[PDB]
Amino acid sequence: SSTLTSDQIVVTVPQKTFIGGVYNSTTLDNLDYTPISYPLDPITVSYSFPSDFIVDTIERPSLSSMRASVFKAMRAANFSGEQSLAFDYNIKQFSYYSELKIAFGSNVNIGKIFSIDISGSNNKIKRTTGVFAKFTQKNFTIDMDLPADGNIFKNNSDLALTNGKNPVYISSVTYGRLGIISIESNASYNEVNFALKAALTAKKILEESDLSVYLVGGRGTDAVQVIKGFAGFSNFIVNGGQFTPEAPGVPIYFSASHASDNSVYYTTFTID
Amino acid sequence: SSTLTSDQIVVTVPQKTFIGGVYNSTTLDNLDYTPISYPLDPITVSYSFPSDFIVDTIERPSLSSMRASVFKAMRAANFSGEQSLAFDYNIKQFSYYSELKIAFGSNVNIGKIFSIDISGSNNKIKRTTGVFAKFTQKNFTIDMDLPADGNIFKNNSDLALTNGKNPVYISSVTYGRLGIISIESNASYNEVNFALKAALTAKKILEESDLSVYLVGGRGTDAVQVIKGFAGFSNFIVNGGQFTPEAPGVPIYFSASHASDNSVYYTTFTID
Amino acid sequence: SSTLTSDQIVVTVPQKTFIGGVYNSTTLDNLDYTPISYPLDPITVSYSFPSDFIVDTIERPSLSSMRASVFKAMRAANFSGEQSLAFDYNIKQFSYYSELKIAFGSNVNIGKIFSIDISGSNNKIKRTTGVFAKFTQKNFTIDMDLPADGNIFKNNSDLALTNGKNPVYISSVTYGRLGIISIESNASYNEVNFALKAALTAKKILEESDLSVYLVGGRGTDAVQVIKGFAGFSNFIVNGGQFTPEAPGVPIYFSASHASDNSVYYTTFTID
Amino acid sequence: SSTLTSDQIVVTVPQKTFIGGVYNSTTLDNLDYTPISYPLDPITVSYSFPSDFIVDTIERPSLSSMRASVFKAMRAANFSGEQSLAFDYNIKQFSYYSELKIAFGSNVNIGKIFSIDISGSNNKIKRTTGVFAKFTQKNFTIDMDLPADGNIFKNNSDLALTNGKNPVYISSVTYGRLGIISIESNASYNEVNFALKAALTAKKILEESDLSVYLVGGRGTDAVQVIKGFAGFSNFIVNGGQFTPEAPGVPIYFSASHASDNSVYYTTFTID
Ligand SMILES: [Ca+2]
Ligand SMILES: [Ca+2]
Ligand SMILES: [Ca+2]
Ligand SMILES: [Ca+2]
Repeated sequence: SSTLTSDQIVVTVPQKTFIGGVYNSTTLDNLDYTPISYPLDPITVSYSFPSDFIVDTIERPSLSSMRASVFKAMRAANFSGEQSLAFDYNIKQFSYYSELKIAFGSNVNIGKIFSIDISGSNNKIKRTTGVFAKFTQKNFTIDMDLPADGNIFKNNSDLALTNGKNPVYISSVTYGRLGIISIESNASYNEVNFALKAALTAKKILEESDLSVYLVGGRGTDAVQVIKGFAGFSNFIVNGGQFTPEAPGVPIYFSASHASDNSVYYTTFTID
Repeated sequence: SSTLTSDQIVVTVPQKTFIGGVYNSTTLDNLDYTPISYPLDPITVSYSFPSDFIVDTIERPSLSSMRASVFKAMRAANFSGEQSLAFDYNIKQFSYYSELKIAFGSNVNIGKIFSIDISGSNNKIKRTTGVFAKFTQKNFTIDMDLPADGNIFKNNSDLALTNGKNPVYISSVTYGRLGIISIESNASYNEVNFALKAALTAKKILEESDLSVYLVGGRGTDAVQVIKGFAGFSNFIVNGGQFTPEAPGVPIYFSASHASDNSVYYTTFTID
Repeated sequence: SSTLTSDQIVVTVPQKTFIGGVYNSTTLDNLDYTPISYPLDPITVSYSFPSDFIVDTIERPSLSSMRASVFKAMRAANFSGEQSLAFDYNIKQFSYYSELKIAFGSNVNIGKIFSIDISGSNNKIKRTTGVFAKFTQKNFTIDMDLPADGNIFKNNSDLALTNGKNPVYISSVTYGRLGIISIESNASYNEVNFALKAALTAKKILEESDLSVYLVGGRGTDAVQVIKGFAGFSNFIVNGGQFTPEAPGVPIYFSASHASDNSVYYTTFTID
Repeated sequence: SSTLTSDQIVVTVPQKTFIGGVYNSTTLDNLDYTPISYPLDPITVSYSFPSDFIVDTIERPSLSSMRASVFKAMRAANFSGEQSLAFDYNIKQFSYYSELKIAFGSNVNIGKIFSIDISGSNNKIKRTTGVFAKFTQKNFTIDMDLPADGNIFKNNSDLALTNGKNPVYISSVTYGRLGIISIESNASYNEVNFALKAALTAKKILEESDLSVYLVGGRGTDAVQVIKGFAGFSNFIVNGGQFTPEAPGVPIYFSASHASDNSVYYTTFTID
């Protein structure tokens, strides 16, 4: 029905979403992740949060190296997690599940995010109205410097070999928490949104409506209290605003570059 | 009736679901697990949780090696289990048992998960309405780095031999807790869901309905209290949110890769 | 009337259900246990519970070796029994005794589990309605690594000799507690289930109904209190949730592998 | 519908918005970022905030170098964050989403800033009236001195090579916090603005209206309290006015120069 382009791609495979990973763009749009196996020059990475250890060098770009560097940087002295990078929060209405990927911002498997069936005629909401409140807090980012020679490859000649398989290397990874409290009801949206806002900022619709809660990151003790009612979600948001070495966060978003002109990559996702 | 594809396959055989295990894809879809017996290069693994011991090397990928590495990593100093990875929770409606595998996310033996008969005309629920509340908390993951040479095999020539038997190696394993409180009743869903939500967030339908509770992982002391009523399940969820070395968790989900292009593997399960 | 296939076979002969035991599949389906007498390569075993002693090596697979290894592993330091592996609990209805083996999950001798006669026309319940509440707590498992050379035999040539007698070696053994409180009554199921649930979560039907209690494992002091009423069974479940070296548990379930392709074995049991 | 030119471009890619970065102007207007890979002379940078370490020299202009220099300058002695650089705050009305980029000041992806769809006929607001209160606090800036020889390149001859690809180097980067509390309602603007101003400076419209909150920078503890109501946003503004080394701020605005005559660059963005 529509197509959307975004530069901040959502983290669908954490095993393969690491700094310096090179992947084909068509595969990323398809939601696959096909790596381009070629040696890379040593890369330089920097951290948004202030600490005595910000600049790091990685000889071999790998997820283990990225995780170890993040751990040591956040364990370094003079580290402050009091300031975050961004905090988005919105209560919107959805009538299809395929359009719920707009909230995430890129191509996602909603059928696995929420234990539902979407294929076929089930893309429409079972109930009458579908509302959802979503929040996304970005604490810090790891960003990688552009290549000194203009090519990320170590031989500087694999670009000619990689024709047809468009190289695209991950340049940035965003760490933070995410949460959605999707609600399906048979009442009117004017009252469903009123009840949702009252519950979040403080009766029968919220008790007769279908709930679908999905949380990424954050304190587990606060996250598990969501089942206790609508105060649990607001406590999961209010608490844990400041990130600590104990609770760094889970990679939620990542940015990509074209590996040829080193420009930014815009993923494309279609919504029906 | 329908087919679904998912990248996070559910752990059906814990004995064979270990990091680096190579298995045929057709067998995994069939729910069998046929290993590809061939030497593998030493692998590098990383842990989602922050600790002084994150990066590990495994010469021979095996379940005992994975378990020992997980134990030593979680016993290492500067370990924090306060932050989890994900927390999904939903109360949905099911009218068949074969479609209950949507909640798990992959092909499962519901006939062995719940002590029922599904084969034949028994796939439909015995009672009128079937509801179920399910929760899944993912605490941490072990993820393995992509091969440096692009091939996971140690001879780099077994790929030619393994034609027809599509190699697929386990790249990630998810640790966490899972729980379902499936309920069958003769009343209306509008009241059954209301009663379930009231019991979880706080009378005759819940006492005259058929119960089916299935829990994976978590504290045993909290899990055994589920039989005491509906407060036991909510206490099993609320308590044990933060994972500790005493209670690491049971592997619930795992991701797979194609071992030829090192892309992600999407398992396929049909629902009738 | 129906046939069922399951991968988690129930422990019918504890003397012969040990890790590494090789038995014919036809015999296991028949409920016999015919060993395949052939030397085996040394095997590696791992334990689900966290302890300083997880990985063990067994030169000669035997029940005494398995028991000694389990004892020493659970007596090792840094052992935590606070987390279990699974906890299933369901209150179902049965109208035949042959179909009561669905609750166990494999072929069992119900005629010896409950001191009744099933052969002939006695397979039906004597009373009008038959209900049963069953619980199964799995604390930990011992699992054995796949053979390095792909063959479990020590000569690597006994596979050719073992044709017709399909080799099947036990790969995993599950330790835990089990319990069933089978009830036969002349009233309606809608009231029998109500009374059972009220008694378990807290009058004449439960006192005029026929009782059949079967418990495997758990604390003996709590198990013997079942005869005192319906609070004894709920106390046997609530207490002893956390397993200790004093009360490890009895092998209740075991998994098997085909010893040729090392795939998982699915036992088949028919229900009439 | 209209075109606007501004000299303070908004930070859309923090990974590529660093001091000394050279990018094509057409790409910046397109919202792409294509770097001009050429060696640069060592640059001199200065900091708006008063500290013992103000003047810095950067041999290789990179994001990691800029971040490290900012960290060390703000950690230097005799640093005062009591005085900021600017504080803009306005409550305006918007009837389209494409015109909401006027508040930011340059070309932005409103479709990713707010989880909405804009492409096609959805550019209009779903509700009747659209109001928004926005605040932007600029604490300090890093500014780079003009080249001594009049050319930023290190060979002083790459200007002839870079014809057609108009070089444009980032000269200044603004650090600060930003926030918008966009509101959609069905009432009249005369009452919606009244309610918004009363809530910010202190009932049914604000509870039945659709909320869209977007915050960049600032204290996370204060930012997460926005969900609690309208006092959270006013507390996020009132608190954290003075910037500290613990909470420096996120780059929100940057200025650019033409790299040929060293004049200021005016980006152009169209609004429909
Ligand atoms: Ca290079
Ligand atoms: Ca290899
Ligand atoms: Ca052998
Ligand atoms: Ca120059």
